[PDB]
Amino acid sequence: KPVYLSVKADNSMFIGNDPVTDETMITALNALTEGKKDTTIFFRADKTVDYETLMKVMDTLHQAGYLKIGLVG
Amino acid sequence: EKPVYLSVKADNSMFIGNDPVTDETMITALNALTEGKKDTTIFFRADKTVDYETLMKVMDTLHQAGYLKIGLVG
Amino acid sequence: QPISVTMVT
Repeated sequence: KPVYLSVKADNSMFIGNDPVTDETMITALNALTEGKKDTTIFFRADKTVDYETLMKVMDTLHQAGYLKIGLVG
Repeated sequence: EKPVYLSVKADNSMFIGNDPVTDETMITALNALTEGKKDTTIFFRADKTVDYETLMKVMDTLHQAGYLKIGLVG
Repeated sequence: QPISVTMVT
C-alpha cells in the first residue's frame, strides 16, 4: 500500500497520521513498508512549504533507497 | 536529447536554460529546445525559498504538455 | 494527479 508523507506549513511532518522528524522518518516508514523499497511514497505539502524542506525530505528517502516518489498537488 | 534545466528564482521568475519564461510561454520555449521530444529529461532547480505551490504549478504545466521525465535538483 | 520525480545530485 502506498504511503502518504505530509509536510505542514510549520514544517511538521507525518507518515500517514504518525508524526515524524528527519531522524525518525525512515524507522517509521519501515514499519509500514516492512522494508519494501519499491513501495510508492506520495508526498503532500501545504502550499507554503519551501523547496529546501522538500529536498531535505526527498534526500532522506533517497539515501534510504525509497525511490518510487510521486508529488501530489 | 540534451537535458533541459528549468530554474525558478526566489521571486518566482522562471528560466528554461538562460531563457526567461512564464507559465504562458514555457511550453513554446521548451519545444524549441526539445523539438517536441517529450522523452527529453527536464531538471528542475529552485531557490531554497520557492514554495510548493509554485513548484507544483510548474510541474503541472510540464505534465499536461506530456513532459514526464523530471528530475529535481537540490 | 501525481508527478513522478527522480532526485539527481
